[PDB]
Amino acid sequence: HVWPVQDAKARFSEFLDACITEGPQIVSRRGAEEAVLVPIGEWRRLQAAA
Amino acid sequence: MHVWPVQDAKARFSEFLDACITEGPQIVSRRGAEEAVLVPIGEWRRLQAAA
Repeated sequence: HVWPVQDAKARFSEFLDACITEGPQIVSRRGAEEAVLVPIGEWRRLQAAA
Repeated sequence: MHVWPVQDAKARFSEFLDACITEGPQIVSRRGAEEAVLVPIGEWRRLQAAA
């Protein structure tokens, strides 16, 4: 579930489907986490739960 | 919370990621419907801890 930047770009459609079918997918740059793609409903729900 | 169609987030991935970090969560759409959001990782971790 951690994708190097170049992999998240080259396989972006797979990265987005994995987000929706498996859960949040992290993007890393040179092995350091940078961002995470979160399904939109889950994002909204987390904001309400926080 | 700018919205990027899937093909545009892919083609301009570096810009999409940069906007996430410099401006905040960026939405990705398919078929003109919001599907997911790219969130700075630190913001996500703090959200997780608070929920």
